[PDB]
Amino acid sequence: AHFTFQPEYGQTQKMNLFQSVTSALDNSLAKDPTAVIFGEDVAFGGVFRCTVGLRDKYGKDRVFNTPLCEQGIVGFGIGIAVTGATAIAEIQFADYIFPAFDQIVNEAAKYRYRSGDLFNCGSLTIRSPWGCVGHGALYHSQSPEAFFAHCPGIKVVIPRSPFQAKGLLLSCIEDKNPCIFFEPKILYRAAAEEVPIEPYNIPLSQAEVIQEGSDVTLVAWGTQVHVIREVASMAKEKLGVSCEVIDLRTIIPWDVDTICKSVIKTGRLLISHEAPLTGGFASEISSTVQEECFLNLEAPISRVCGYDTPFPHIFEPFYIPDKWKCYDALRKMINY
Amino acid sequence: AHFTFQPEYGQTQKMNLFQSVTSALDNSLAKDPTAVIFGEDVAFGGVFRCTVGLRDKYGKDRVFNTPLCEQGIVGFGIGIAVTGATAIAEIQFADYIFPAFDQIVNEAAKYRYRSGDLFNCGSLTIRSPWGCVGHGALYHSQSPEAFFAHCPGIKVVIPRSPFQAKGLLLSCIEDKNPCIFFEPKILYRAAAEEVPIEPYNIPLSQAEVIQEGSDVTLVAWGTQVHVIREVASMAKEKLGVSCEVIDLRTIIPWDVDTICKSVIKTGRLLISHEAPLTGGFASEISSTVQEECFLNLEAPISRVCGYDTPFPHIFEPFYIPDKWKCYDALRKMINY
Amino acid sequence: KPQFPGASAEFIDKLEFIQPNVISGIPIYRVMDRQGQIINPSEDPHLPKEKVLKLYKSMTLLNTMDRILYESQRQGRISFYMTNYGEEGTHVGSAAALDNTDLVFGQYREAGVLMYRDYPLELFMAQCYGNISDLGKGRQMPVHYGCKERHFVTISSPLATQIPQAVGAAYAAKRANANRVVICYFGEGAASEGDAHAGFNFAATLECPIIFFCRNNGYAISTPTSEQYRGDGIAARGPGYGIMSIRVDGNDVFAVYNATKEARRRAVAENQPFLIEAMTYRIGHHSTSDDSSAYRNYWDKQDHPISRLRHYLLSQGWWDEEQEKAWRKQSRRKVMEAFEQAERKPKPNPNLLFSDVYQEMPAQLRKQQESLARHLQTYGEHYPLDHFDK
Amino acid sequence: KPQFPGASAEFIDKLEFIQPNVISGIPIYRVMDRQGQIINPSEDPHLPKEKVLKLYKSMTLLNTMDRILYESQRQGRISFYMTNYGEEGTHVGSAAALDNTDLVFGQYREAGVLMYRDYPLELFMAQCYGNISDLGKGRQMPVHYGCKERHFVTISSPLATQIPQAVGAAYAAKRANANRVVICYFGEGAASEGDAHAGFNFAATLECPIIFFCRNNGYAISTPTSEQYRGDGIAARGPGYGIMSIRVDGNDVFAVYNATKEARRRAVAENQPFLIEAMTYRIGHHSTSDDSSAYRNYWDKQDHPISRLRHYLLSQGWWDEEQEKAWRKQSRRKVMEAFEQAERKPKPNPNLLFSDVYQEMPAQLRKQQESLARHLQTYGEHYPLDHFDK
Ligand SMILES: Cc1ncc(C[n+]2c([C-](O)c3ccccc3)sc(CCOP(=O)(O)OP(=O)(O)O)c2C)c(N)n1
Ligand SMILES: Cc1ncc(C[n+]2c([C-](O)c3ccccc3)sc(CCOP(=O)(O)OP(=O)(O)O)c2C)c(N)n1
Ligand SMILES: [Cl-]
Ligand SMILES: [Cl-]
Ligand SMILES: [Cl-]
Ligand SMILES: [Cl-]
Ligand SMILES: [K+]
Ligand SMILES: [K+]
Ligand SMILES: [K+]
Ligand SMILES: [K+]
Ligand SMILES: [Mn+2]
Ligand SMILES: [Mn+2]
Repeated sequence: AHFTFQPEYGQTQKMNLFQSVTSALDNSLAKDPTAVIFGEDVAFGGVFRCTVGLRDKYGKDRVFNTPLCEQGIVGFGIGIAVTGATAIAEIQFADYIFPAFDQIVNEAAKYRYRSGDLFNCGSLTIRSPWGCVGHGALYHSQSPEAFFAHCPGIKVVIPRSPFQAKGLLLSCIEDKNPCIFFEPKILYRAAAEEVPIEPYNIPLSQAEVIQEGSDVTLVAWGTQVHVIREVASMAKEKLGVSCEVIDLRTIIPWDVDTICKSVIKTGRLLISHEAPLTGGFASEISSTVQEECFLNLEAPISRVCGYDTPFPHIFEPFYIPDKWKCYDALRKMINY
Repeated sequence: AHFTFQPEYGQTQKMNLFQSVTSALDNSLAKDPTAVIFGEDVAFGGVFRCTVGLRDKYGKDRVFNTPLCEQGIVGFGIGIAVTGATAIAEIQFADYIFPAFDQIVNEAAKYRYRSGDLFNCGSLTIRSPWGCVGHGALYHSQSPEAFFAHCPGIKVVIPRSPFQAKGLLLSCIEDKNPCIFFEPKILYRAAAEEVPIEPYNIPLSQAEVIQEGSDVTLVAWGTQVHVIREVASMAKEKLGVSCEVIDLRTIIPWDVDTICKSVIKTGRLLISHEAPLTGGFASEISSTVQEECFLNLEAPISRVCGYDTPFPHIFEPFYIPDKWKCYDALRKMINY
Repeated sequence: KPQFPGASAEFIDKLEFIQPNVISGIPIYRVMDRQGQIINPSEDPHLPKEKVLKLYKSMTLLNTMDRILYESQRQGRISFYMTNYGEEGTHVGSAAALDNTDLVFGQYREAGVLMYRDYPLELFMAQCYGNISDLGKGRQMPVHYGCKERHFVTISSPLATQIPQAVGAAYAAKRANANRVVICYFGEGAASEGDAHAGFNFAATLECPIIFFCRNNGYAISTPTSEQYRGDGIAARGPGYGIMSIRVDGNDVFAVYNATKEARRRAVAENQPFLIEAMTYRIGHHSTSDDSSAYRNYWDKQDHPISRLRHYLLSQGWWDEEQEKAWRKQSRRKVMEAFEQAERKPKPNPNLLFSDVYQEMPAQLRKQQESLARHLQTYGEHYPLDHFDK
Repeated sequence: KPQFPGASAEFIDKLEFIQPNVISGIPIYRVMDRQGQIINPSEDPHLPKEKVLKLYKSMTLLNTMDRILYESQRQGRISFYMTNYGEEGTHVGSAAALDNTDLVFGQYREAGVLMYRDYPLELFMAQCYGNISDLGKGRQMPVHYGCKERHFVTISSPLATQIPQAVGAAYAAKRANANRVVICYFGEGAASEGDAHAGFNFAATLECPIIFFCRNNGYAISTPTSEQYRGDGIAARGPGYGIMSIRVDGNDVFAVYNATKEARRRAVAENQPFLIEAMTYRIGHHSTSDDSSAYRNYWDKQDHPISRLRHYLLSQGWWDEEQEKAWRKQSRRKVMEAFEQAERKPKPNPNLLFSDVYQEMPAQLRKQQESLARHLQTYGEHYPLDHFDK
């Protein structure tokens, strides 16, 4: 593996990330009698086991399979939500969210605005496996968040761990705006830690500083947070460099203030993500930070991203923005 | 109107922008017997008259209406192009390109890569009306280029005038990669100038410096080029400030070198576009320029863009990044 | 004998392709002839006088409003308009067969359903003018109506997107034990979209109480149906998805009513979808941006839903020329009163461009709103401020 | 008498919904029984011995390769695999009825069509291994085969996208006066996508020489057809679009052949689409990532296409146990020879991650390629370099 995972609220149990998602969905159906979960192959527990046991517990009318049609899954979910009921739609891989792009962008995101708040689909959440998995190639590896970041009216949220995933998913489910929640699939079984059994929330539009530091700010989300945590360790050890490590968590609306506050302190910023460089979300963070922290910047902001190609099968190890690529970019930024 | 249009290759005639598109399409069908043009309502000449006379001239098998289904128009066009024939698909408003987003992003863009160049759809061009029109509201005003900019394998091209539109459209048609050509519809009748009757090309991935200047670089595309040309005039007159005015022309792959060369000279950059700020293409230009021209930048790079909302009907005059908004941002950037 | 999971069928030992019946398609259900005469007494719904008068008055008040607003657009007073000419019977015949609280999703050419549900003239005109009375806050193009109080979901321009949405709202109603049906209107061009195939199939497999109502008016802008499909219209598609289907004369308000009323009764009882294809003809231009003579009446003069209904009223002794003349004057007056009021109202405060993007206003969007306010403070003489509230 | 542009039909004066016939659906065309016996002599294609032996050998060489590659995946030697068990008759019966140069679009479970067209074992295995011999340059997941020389368009994972693409390639062939047909294979789950409705309707209205071939194998991963649709399968959808349609026993190579051969003849002659739904049963897991016992044989033991074909060969005197034993050994040897070669080949140069994104390589993408090369110069000890060419 290219990463290493490392691990107030009542009793906890050790959960991997798929189990934390099941736990969030179970808590939601238990407390909200209107909530349903639907999509391809969810009834038997899903292709990644995220819905195991829920149809038996809550009933076939609340956890059910749809026909194989993503534009329909999202349009159907908007309509459930227009009536006020919680609709938790699954899209089987984020790579297959594109047939539903018109329903997300032209419809879900715009529903409240265009009606003057006469109608809305706030009670819709779309959850989808995301990011690279070692051998997923072009259509089981994608990270589509920058496509959605350019659409006002939706929220886009990505967790880095089991504890984070349950708390952020419950916040998505309960938020009054249509939300896309992307689950890093390479963590579904790998990442396991203590997770509260009872429901809890983590706020949206709020980054988390997971390690304080004074020389450079590193920003990432999803599995790539674990990559930059290791990069921070490598920098301390090899270079005597103190890195502030930040998980962005929500892509939009994003926490501009936490990132700028960090860069005002450190003077230096590196952003990293698996998605391609050009048009990726690091470009929005980099310009904004340049706009707000111009006087504090000691070096150009660095973006260490996937290359501008489709996601390859056999060349995956050469494609991803791994710890060596991030480390080397950091070293040059420190030397600048 | 919020803008003013201002106006080697053999005989020319005065053409507005819809007529320049017809002229490009006529020249293409004349010299390429494989070429066809299809989409909703193209047979009678189209809802914006871009195909008037072409079915009578070239035949009903070459200029024809499809059923009302954009995912089908694009998938059909990819298949024509897989056989080597030129396929010129129309999408009736860019706002309705989203049903075809999966065919563009997961299929057209990836077709050559994923087959090892055994198959391709290089001979596909998709042309679509684009940008604000005074009263188009949410679904007849959109500028979707930043959605496509994050997709390696397609080219995205936007002209500012009749002369530019014919030369860039012929380059799109003849390029060996799937291309999206966005036609600013507010210029279809408004902008008229001399246009060569016979075919000619303008290169893709090449910006044009339309006015040299020494104090600030201004970058835009489509109708917004005319806005920043006026802003340049306002700055010279009111502030004694010399602006270099650049039309980007191709969104991807974009001309990084021309923009950086200009900013190395001027020290200051303002980018403007109608599309929403967050995730818009100005963010890619701003970070890249910061990365390449860090030492030359005297002030933060400015982005003057549409607000992060859907495109409104009655509030259009308050929404667009007009000459006063760009001028004011420039004035502050000069004062910095 | 065949054992395959995917179909229930017998074997056949000879090769035989199944041919579509397109020349002799699904017949068109009719109740009254073009002279307003009931053809088959067993099919007469015998609707009471006051209700048949409401069908008629709704159609003609809509027609009066369409004529005035089309003119207003031609003068540049509103930015866009779409008329309902020729299709007024499909709207009122169907709406009269619904429960008041049944949820409606539409396309854009169904304003008679809101008129039947007593949507105020002031609110149709507020939306077209984008004025302070518009509950849509001036944000959408004209004719993009919506009303939460009358269960009419806001119209949006992207075609067919409401089809799978309507199915989800119907699934939710089933769960809620609502005893409510959802109706979803769309045209024949919209039915070519992938979202129509999504909604039809989901409604059948998830067993939803929804009526799909297709207005087949022969054209989708410039495209005749011969370039839209090659099967027997939209009705012949329903059975393929396992949907009970019917085709009606959409210029016969009673055929439309009967089919809708029976579809509603069975959809709610049985939790199953129904499809009605109402055959009609688009008398108007597609919109104010269309000059339809560029690509194409008998219909206006010889088969019009309003004329057919007027002849029925006369046959019962329920209308006459004196009444016709009085109502024409009163309807023009009511429409002109609302029109004048709408034109004199200001537009909403420009701050409303920023609300309702999300339920709350994110801090970075508030920053943009503040930036506009600062901008207008310095440069406001360059903006149409005196037309906007506050 | 009705005058409406959108349909050709008579009036009806009584209200009658059209009911779908789902319990008695479109019958399943059969030629030979489960014991390899011809049921109706008039339907026997009387294919010559060498061709029937090629159908049989193709199916069993595919089956041999599937068993070995599935095992290779379980061991971690390739990253993914999908078998063809139970569906081998649909692939070879159809491919044998095509012209060699007819263009094929598929889904991922049609490898027998390439095997029939003599695609080399070395190239199936190069693609699954991502090695230097793969003309796909190692870029896609295993089983995403393509061959320009044998007119088999590269497979892609997104379901149904090839359906409207195949229609466009068929329109182009019509224009080119090709005398060629396009065939487009997809499963019953894929047929629920909006792109299937797009392709079916376009092929009918634009009059394209295309066969739509649906493998209905009862499941789409875990989803049974009862949750996929509620009409009479996929065949009953065709006539709604004006497409000539048929349902066949997909475990009968001769029924599949006859239907494909006649559909090809008529599609090319008439420029009209045909739809064949082949009823079959997915014997394998969906893929190596699926354990199908989590959601569900008679089929493997009592109705298998390979067994049925083997019984036919015996009846003609065209096969025996000695031949069976020899071919089983020879096919295992051929597959094992290619397997060993594939495992020993290196992977392609990592530079190939950057080519063919566009035809040319844009300067900014070259800059990225150079950046990788610099990176590997310093940090290459941290990468699996000794496995990659150059
Ligand atoms: C997804 C998509 N694609 C294209 C359009 C453009 N457009 C429309 C479009 O631009 C539009 C829609 C609403 C208001 C203003 C403009 S309408 C239309 C033709 C629809 O034909 P129909 O379904 O038969 O109904 P009608 O009652 O009018 O006969 C088209 C093509 C569209 N609105 N949405
Ligand atoms: C647009 C989209 N949505 C979902 C998937 C996931 N996926 C698939 C997917 O992830 C996949 C596809 C190819 C290789 C590896 C993985 S396959 C599938 C089930 C298709 O059922 P079918 O059409 O009846 O064919 P079969 O012969 O297998 O019975 C699904 C659901 C998909 N590939 N594309
Ligand atoms: Cl996976
Ligand atoms: Cl317009
Ligand atoms: Cl002015
Ligand atoms: Cl290592
Ligand atoms: K939500
Ligand atoms: K091209
Ligand atoms: K709509
Ligand atoms: K595909
Ligand atoms: Mn129509
Ligand atoms: Mn299947």
